[PDB]
Amino acid sequence: KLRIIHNGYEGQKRNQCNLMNKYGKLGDKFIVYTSLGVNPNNSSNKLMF
Amino acid sequence: VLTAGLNSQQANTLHAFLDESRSAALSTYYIRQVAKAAAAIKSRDDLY
Amino acid sequence: EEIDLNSGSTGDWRKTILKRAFNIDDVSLFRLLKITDHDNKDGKIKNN
Repeated sequence: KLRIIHNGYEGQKRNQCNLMNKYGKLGDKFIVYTSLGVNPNNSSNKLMF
Repeated sequence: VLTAGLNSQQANTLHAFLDESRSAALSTYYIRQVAKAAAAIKSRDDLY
Repeated sequence: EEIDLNSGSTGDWRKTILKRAFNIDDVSLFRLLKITDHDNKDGKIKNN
């Protein structure tokens, strides 16, 4: 019995991944971004989309 | 010239105050600029 | 390096070295030189 799961590594991957599942069906094609950073300027959050 | 005329105690407390105010300015400069954007360095503590 | 120990002069950082090293102001420093050499017409030191 083999299992293929699409969930992201806890952190950003899982968020991107959860977007992928919520807003698109399986077999769908789209762009994802490897490296996310907090900005040197304009940011006070320490948070990232 | 001002520093030269000092006994050892005022000297010790001098190098002390200097190093303290210096660490303050140097670190806040290294946070504001010259820090790699990758590491999230927004606070003194984060610099630590 | 010629060093200005004249009572009435501001000199190199070297004068300042002498000043911290001996804990003396410019005036007494000149007096000290005069005690070193009474024939020294100007406050110049061979630095040796």
